[PDB]
Amino acid sequence: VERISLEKAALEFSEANAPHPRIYELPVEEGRSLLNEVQDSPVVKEDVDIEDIAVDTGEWGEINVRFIRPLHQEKKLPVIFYIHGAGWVFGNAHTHDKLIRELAVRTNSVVVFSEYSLSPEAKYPTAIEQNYAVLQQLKDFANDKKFDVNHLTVAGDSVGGNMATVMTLLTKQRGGQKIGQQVLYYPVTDANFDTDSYNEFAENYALTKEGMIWFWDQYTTSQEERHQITASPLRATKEDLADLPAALIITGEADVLRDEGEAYARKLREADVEVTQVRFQAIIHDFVMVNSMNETHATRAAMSLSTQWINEKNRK
Amino acid sequence: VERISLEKAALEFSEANAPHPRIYELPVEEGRSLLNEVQDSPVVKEDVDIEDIAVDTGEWGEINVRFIRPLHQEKKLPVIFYIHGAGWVFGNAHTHDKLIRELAVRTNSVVVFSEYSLSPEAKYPTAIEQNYAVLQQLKDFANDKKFDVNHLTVAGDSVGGNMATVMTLLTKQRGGQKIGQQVLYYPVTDANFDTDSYNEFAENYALTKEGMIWFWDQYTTSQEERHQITASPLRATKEDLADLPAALIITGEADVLRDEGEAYARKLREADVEVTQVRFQAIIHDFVMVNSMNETHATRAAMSLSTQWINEKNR
Repeated sequence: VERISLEKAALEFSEANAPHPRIYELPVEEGRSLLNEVQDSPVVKEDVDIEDIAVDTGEWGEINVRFIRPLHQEKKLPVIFYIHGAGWVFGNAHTHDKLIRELAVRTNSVVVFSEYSLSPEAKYPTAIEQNYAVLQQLKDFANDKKFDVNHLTVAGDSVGGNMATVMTLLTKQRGGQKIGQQVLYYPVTDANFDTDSYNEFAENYALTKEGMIWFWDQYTTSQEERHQITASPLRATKEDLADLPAALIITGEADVLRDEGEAYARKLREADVEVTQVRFQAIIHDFVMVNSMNETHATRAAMSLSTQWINEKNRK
Repeated sequence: VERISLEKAALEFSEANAPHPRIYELPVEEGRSLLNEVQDSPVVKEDVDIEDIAVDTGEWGEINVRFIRPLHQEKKLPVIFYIHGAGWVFGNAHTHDKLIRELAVRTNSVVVFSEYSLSPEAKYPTAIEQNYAVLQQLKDFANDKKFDVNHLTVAGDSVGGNMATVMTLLTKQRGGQKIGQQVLYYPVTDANFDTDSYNEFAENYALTKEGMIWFWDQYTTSQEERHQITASPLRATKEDLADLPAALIITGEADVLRDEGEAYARKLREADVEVTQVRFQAIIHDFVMVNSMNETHATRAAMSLSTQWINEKNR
């Protein structure tokens, strides 16, 4: 029961995820249902136009891609390619609904939300190849979905932050659709479970060290995989990271992933990438996604900073 | 020579302040001139209308208070009472010119800037009593200076953030002019020099543990005074802190004062005060004030977050 200072909704969400069996101790089908039920909880939602489109990723099959648009926009908007978190095992358009609607409206952008194949049914690198392939097709939707592919932000939370920063790496390496900038909400950057934040916040803050070990076990078959920079971008060299797009990296104080996210920000800064890195106090993992944490000072400030930072980038 | 990852301009500012004699080893007159010269360095400043008004604080004497207004504005604007940092010993309208012009123009506010008596010529609690007395005369200037006291933010950097929050303790204790919100940039909150941030960043990050000990020594050297909540607001109890105005507290990573800023945020939170606490990576002390740090990612994001937070509170 001894916690560091937390906002009330973060304490409450930490207590509601203390009991066993925990999400990661359930059969995956019950895990997915449980998070859908958490994200059934009441929240003020921005009103938007939604279209679901089947996209062909070539070798990695067909996935649903959801297009979010703010109401009554007559001009071509900037585009955010958004990659959802929840461990590679959970998540869909419903679990991240409030968050992508707020992004869409406050940045006056089209949000392209890829429903990539979840682990463990699909293994690394399916999801990152599926995401990179719908990125290379944004140009073919731009006209019909009234967005400008030249004003392209990639964004993600947790494992989506992981895969969003990895889209910039694949994009530089293979010469894909130019990404202007990247927004990473408490990303996964490394398969190391022994950072200072990983030990301090191991238990009692909803997401656990054991939770993260299990997610990664669902994600990879092996370990010569977790060393690859498209799995663990924290392992990239200064040369790998050179010329990558401008980054906004948001961490929570009470988060096992805090230190690897802050570590990654430093590597990008040391490779001369423009980096804005900001740690919100008294907040846990998943704080911009979870409906019940929507009115936290951390969620309000992180949403204001991220939308202002994206708006500034798009003004150009 | 070994430092954590810093933004280029923060590393440059840290290197420029490495030699002896330090600003705090100079006679105070020379330190004041040196910081004036640092803040002559080039910066694009927002355009404003400026009036300097001699205000009488009674017991603590007459000080200059600078009134800053955005151009071409006819309506009653909200007001920010801005208390400047630089250790109680340095600083003036010029050393903080870019920051207060940015705050005025981006919030479309009148900024009221008190040139309170500096230490060690003046001792605690003269500066806090002068600032409190100016807060109570805002109503007297509202009509001529076309602002609305009902939309009143108090803000300050470093010892200014110290004194801004103390403005909220005093206004509560004394029932003075109501303050809606407080913005604290990397505030001083306590006279303990052994926090982990005080020890990690003691040297090589421009502001030193040595410099902060010297600033405190110019202000008051009584342990009893340093322990009053009007000096070290971090010593405030839950009951002292209850019903205080909503707080934005901004810290930099590579700052001796980071830990006490972040601990003050916690105590407000525990008093059920509405607190937004945010730490910027790879930046030093004084990052929203110093002209050469103006284009830092930390400064741009801190000014965008603080200005929007103020606008959202006044709506």
